[PDB]
Amino acid sequence: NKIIQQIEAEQMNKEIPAFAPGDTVIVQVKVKEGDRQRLQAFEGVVIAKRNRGLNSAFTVRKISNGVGVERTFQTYSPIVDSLSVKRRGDVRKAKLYYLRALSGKAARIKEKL
Amino acid sequence: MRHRKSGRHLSRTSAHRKAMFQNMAVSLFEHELIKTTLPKAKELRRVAEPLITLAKEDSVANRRLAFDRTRSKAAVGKLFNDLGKRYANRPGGYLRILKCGFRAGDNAPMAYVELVDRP
Amino acid sequence: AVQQNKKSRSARDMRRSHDALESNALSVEKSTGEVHLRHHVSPDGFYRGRKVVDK
Amino acid sequence: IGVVGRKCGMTRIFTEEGVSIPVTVIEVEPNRVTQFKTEETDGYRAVQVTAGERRASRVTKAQAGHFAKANVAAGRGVWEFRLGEEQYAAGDQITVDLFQAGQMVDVTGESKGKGFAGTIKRWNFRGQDNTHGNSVSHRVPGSIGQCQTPGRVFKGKKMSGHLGAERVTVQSLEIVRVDAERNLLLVKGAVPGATGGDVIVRPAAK
Amino acid sequence: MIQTQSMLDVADNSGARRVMCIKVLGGSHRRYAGIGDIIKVTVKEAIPRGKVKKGQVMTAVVVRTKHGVRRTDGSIIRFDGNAAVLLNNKQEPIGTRIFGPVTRELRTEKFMKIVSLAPEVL
RNA sequence: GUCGGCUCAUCACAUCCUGGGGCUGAAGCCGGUCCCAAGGGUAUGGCUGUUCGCCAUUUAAAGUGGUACGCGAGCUGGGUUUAGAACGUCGUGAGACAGUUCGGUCCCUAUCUGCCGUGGACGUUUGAGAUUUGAGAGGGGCUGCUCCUAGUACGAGAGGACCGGAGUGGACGAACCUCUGGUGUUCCGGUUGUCACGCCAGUGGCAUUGCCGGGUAGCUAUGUUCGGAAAAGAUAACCGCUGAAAGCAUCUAAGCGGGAAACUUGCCUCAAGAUGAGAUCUCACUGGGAACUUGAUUCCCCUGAAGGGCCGUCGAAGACUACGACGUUGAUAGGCUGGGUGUGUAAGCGUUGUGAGGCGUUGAGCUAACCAGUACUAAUUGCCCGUGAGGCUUGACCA
RNA sequence: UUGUCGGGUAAGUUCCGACCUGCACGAAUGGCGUAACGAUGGCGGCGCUGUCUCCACCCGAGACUCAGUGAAAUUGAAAU
RNA sequence: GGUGGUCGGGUAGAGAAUACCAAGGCGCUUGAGAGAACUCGGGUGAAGGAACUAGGCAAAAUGGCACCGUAACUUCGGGA
RNA sequence: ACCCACUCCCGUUGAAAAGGUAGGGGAUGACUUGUGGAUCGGAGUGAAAGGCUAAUCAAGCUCGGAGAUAGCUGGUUCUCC
RNA sequence: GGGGAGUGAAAUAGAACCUGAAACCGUAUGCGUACAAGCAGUGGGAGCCUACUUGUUAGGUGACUGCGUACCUUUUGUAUA
Ligand SMILES: [Mg+2]
Ligand SMILES: [Mg+2]
Ligand SMILES: [Mg+2]
Ligand SMILES: [Mg+2]
Ligand SMILES: [Mg+2]
Ligand SMILES: [Mg+2]
Ligand SMILES: [Mg+2]
Ligand SMILES: [Mg+2]
Ligand SMILES: [Mg+2]
Ligand SMILES: [Mg+2]
Ligand SMILES: [Mg+2]
Ligand SMILES: [Mg+2]
Ligand SMILES: [Mg+2]
Ligand SMILES: [Mg+2]
Ligand SMILES: [Mg+2]
Ligand SMILES: [Mg+2]
Ligand SMILES: [Mg+2]
Ligand SMILES: [Mg+2]
Ligand SMILES: [Mg+2]
Ligand SMILES: [Mg+2]
Ligand SMILES: [Mg+2]
Ligand SMILES: [Mg+2]
Ligand SMILES: [Mg+2]
Ligand SMILES: [Mg+2]
Ligand SMILES: [Mg+2]
Ligand SMILES: [Mg+2]
Ligand SMILES: [Mg+2]
Ligand SMILES: [Mg+2]
Ligand SMILES: [Mg+2]
Ligand SMILES: [Mg+2]
Ligand SMILES: [Mg+2]
Ligand SMILES: [Mg+2]
Ligand SMILES: [Mg+2]
Ligand SMILES: [Mg+2]
Ligand SMILES: [Mg+2]
Ligand SMILES: [Mg+2]
Ligand SMILES: [Mg+2]
Ligand SMILES: [Mg+2]
Ligand SMILES: [Mg+2]
Ligand SMILES: [Mg+2]
Ligand SMILES: [Mg+2]
Ligand SMILES: [Mg+2]
Ligand SMILES: [Mg+2]
Ligand SMILES: [Mg+2]
Ligand SMILES: [Mg+2]
Ligand SMILES: [Mg+2]
Ligand SMILES: [Mg+2]
Ligand SMILES: [Mg+2]
Ligand SMILES: [Mg+2]
Ligand SMILES: [Mg+2]
Ligand SMILES: [Mg+2]
Ligand SMILES: [Mg+2]
Ligand SMILES: [Mg+2]
Ligand SMILES: [Mg+2]
Ligand SMILES: [Mg+2]
Repeated sequence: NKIIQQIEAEQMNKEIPAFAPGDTVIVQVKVKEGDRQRLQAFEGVVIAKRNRGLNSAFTVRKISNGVGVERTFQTYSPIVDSLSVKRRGDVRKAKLYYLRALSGKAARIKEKL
Repeated sequence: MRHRKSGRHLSRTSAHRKAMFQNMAVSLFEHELIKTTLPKAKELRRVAEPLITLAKEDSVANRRLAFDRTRSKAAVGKLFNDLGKRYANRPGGYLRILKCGFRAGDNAPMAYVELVDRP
Repeated sequence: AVQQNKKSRSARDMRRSHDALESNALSVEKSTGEVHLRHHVSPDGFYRGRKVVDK
Repeated sequence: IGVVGRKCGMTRIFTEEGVSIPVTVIEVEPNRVTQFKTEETDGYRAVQVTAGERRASRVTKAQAGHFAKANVAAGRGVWEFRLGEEQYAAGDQITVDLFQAGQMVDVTGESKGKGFAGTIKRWNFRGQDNTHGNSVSHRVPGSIGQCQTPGRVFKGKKMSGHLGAERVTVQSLEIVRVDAERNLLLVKGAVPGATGGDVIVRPAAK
Repeated sequence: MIQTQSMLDVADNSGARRVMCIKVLGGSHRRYAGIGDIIKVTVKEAIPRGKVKKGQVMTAVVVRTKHGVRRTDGSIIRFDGNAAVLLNNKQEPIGTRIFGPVTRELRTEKFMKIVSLAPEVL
């Protein structure tokens, strides 16, 4: 797994800002709409983070048009063009799966400051 | 399967297994040489050797961590007053498993567990 | 489920052709000349020269 | 002609498009030709290779003489490859350069051993009722034959037994990357066996 | 990952509120329908003056699932529930509006009308 | 031991789909019928104990049979034949109905054959460590839709191809765990009741792991990858070429072809107990004495090789085995050190408050199975088996 | 006879409502209703779920191996 | 397995339920390993949610107190 | 608590000649229960199942008539002509 | 529990004691037996072993080979599954 680690470390050249679960992030997603490349922003709360080096992932939950959406992003995938934190959450947990049962004012994360 | 799994069931619940190996490690620290079955002696390494490693740094938090894992005041005192200082320069391997014969009652493979420096 | 025919004494003893006991690996201490199990502490209490249990 | 590598584990490759290719990394240490088998001597054409290392104490005198004839170091094993009109001399180094990225390969390995397996796992037998009165027969095979005719069980009946730990060949795997500087072979997908297991990579039969 | 007896919300304004899959189409012994697969549904709930009635057997296309859809990078998009859009015999939407987001897997020659009306495409 | 169901099947072909064809009241698309073909495939529900059937909705298709109407020492027990009770009916009655109805104990630790796995023994002619050929066997063999060809051929129009090519699916199967998840009573944390550790604090026991929230490795599908092929040969029906018997005709008599998912291969796995016990490379052993019932004999001493095993540390190998690795000339396991991962800011102290709590130290503390180093602990050059040049006959080289 | 019509379902030999052609209901072997009650029969729904698609992982107890003790039914003989 | 009566502490609790303990009494007269199939008894479970089945069998679920609120029908009590 | 025994599973050479685990019903009554007593073999007792009357019930057990009877089944032993 | 010693005519008459059968279980020796299909014998028959009578012998085993589906009962009829 020293051979594997070195292969993976080659493709982790992307610089990713530090974000924690509970953070509200904006993910710039590369979209190939036939011929026109563009960036579609996926804003939402990071409810889970999976740090496995190249195999890192994070899950962003948003309420879109009254329907909740959860996207699990592959952190080092080229599709994730950029990442930014709008605001930082103050949560006691690594995973925020309990947010799915909540909505509206009950699903508010305190800001970290 | 049990591919790449660690630990021995020893036909016990995990509560009883945890209680027994904490009893055995406490007994080993008191007497410095005990006789038990070879399977128990081999699994006692993974419980009693991290306790001696912890005892090398004497602090309130390490002593409390020792007491949570032993629940014995005498064992905690022996680990930090005698065994922690005795094995300060020893990089692990504080126990020695020596095979004796078999138990008379059930032909169970026996082992001697002794502390390395002096039993 | 049970036999329809009593098993013959030849057939009984043929199944037992795998029942023979094996001998243990026996070693001799050099400090004492004493016989012990290989890789085991000797009945007197010696292993590879030194006394370990001290009786 | 193929190579003998070790399965070094699974990872992924990200293309510029963003596609993630699951790859199995195979470390192919250079293979040493131990003996070239020709028709006029052995009835058939083949090349015998060795790979890796073996400590001198674990090499028998017969094997040591066999290796010294080829003037190669002892390996962890010895393998053969059936050949066409290829010519090899003992001591040659068949490295990972006989493959090129994009080409189909067949990877052969010993699959992971599961031990004694029931019919549900070994042969995908359906389970019986878990409730509704089923007594003690929830995972059991069921019937294994018919009746007085034919009054026996047919040979090859699917039964419980040992599963895995046998030679498996996965066919038509694409080579994703050939890393000759590190003796690495990246093939798309999964190959039989566990990490550290000997695998044989050959050009695809189909 | 919808099968027979699976209940789906209705993503268009055809008048149906709740539908139940009664057949996964397109294959013998086919088990599941994902986002973009067409199913046979029965209308379990409807609004009074809608285009479809309760107890009506129609074709629908799955547009949202809790099982989600996976992209080529290994990512997965999951939705809070399963939704469907009712189709007529020409495989065209019955309603004229689509509620909630859809995914880019619908961007085919068949369901491009659903994508155009969707408030969001993910 | 019965019907039906479940599980698991196996065979036939009088073929349901797929394949190949002849005739058609075959324009095309679709059909009808017959010949060949058994390789693979060949629904899910509602009702009913149902097999069936009807219905709904699919499918390329939802084949027909045999197998104790296959399968209860494999499961079920709805139906059907016990004992209870009831209705209709019959009988004066006890009762009865091949009418109905509510309820109603399904045993067996596998000896042999068989089958699925997995070993031990011996043999293969001196023994041994490796590699191997392949007689033979088994696995696999399904198929949709879309597009191009081409709105071309065909057709008044409507509609709408063959042949060929590309793509993308369903079902089935194998492997795998990078990914998406599940689990993860061996990791972390929260919390209720209670008991204890002298007490506070902090911890531990018990309560389904007390209840939960997460979660490493492993295992795993619902996740990932791959597969069925192409090709060849010999053929089936069928289509022929040449061609007489029979001046013609004629696929046939001589001769030469084409031709299918069937057969033989090709793909995968097993395979020299293939007693017909095969082949290759390499290694080891180069001493005497005596005797009888003289030679492929026996016995005594010396010798004990190559190698194998026992034993130990173990394993992604495993019921036990076996297999694979290592045994100090050592990273085989454990520990240790560092990292990783998970959890989520420990204890203590300080600070704010009346207090619960907050804040700082602090992404802290702890962290399984993972990765990398490291002889600290445990793997003792101990014993046993295995010998001492490998019979005879014939032939060819050779001396 | 799964009578027919209606309802309920995508689809209902069961169910509910009705018709009357009652094979062969019917008035204290009571007729027809009936609140409450029932470990009573039938049918439908919400919730809930490993009942199922389709099973996976985990925890104990057996099974397996070692040491001690030590049955059973059956059995004409077996080179089965 | 069955066997009449008496006593019956603490914390929580309505309680002689239940949990953890006290006074007391025990660890149930084969052990030791291993951690296959399968059986038994449990824990968790993606998506779906009765499609299972003769039948929701089994499981899952519900569950406490105070307060609000509560339908047809009724024998006026109920139903609740 | 106690009495009971509706469901499933287990168990079926059982721990047990009727049980156990998990659920279930009654639980101030036509209740459960101890001690003592009464009723019995064509007899008793029965909120009635032909239920129960010592693991025995469409007529208990035990001994006697009794070696009942058995047109039925099984078996019937040394040798030769 | 044995091995000697001793007692006794005898101890393998030693107290579970006269004799001490068979089933059944062993140890030793001889021969046969790991390419072979079935009521296990019988007919033929090599070799080996033992003993003297030294090969026209006796005993043991028996490679290989022809033939060959127990017995009782009951039956028209039974290897009868
Ligand atoms: Mg491990
Ligand atoms: Mg045990
Ligand atoms: Mg506990
Ligand atoms: Mg394994
Ligand atoms: Mg099933
Ligand atoms: Mg039952
Ligand atoms: Mg039972
Ligand atoms: Mg069961
Ligand atoms: Mg036969
Ligand atoms: Mg035919
Ligand atoms: Mg067929
Ligand atoms: Mg073929
Ligand atoms: Mg049906
Ligand atoms: Mg229904
Ligand atoms: Mg049958
Ligand atoms: Mg049977
Ligand atoms: Mg049974
Ligand atoms: Mg405290
Ligand atoms: Mg306690
Ligand atoms: Mg703080
Ligand atoms: Mg010699
Ligand atoms: Mg009707
Ligand atoms: Mg009616
Ligand atoms: Mg009447
Ligand atoms: Mg009257
Ligand atoms: Mg009445
Ligand atoms: Mg009642
Ligand atoms: Mg035993
Ligand atoms: Mg009582
Ligand atoms: Mg209590
Ligand atoms: Mg689930
Ligand atoms: Mg769920
Ligand atoms: Mg639901
Ligand atoms: Mg149903
Ligand atoms: Mg069904
Ligand atoms: Mg229930
Ligand atoms: Mg429950
Ligand atoms: Mg559960
Ligand atoms: Mg009640
Ligand atoms: Mg009666
Ligand atoms: Mg009685
Ligand atoms: Mg009488
Ligand atoms: Mg008389
Ligand atoms: Mg008589
Ligand atoms: Mg004398
Ligand atoms: Mg006498
Ligand atoms: Mg005597
Ligand atoms: Mg032979
Ligand atoms: Mg035989
Ligand atoms: Mg003769
Ligand atoms: Mg014969
Ligand atoms: Mg007869
Ligand atoms: Mg006859
Ligand atoms: Mg007979
Ligand atoms: Mg027979």
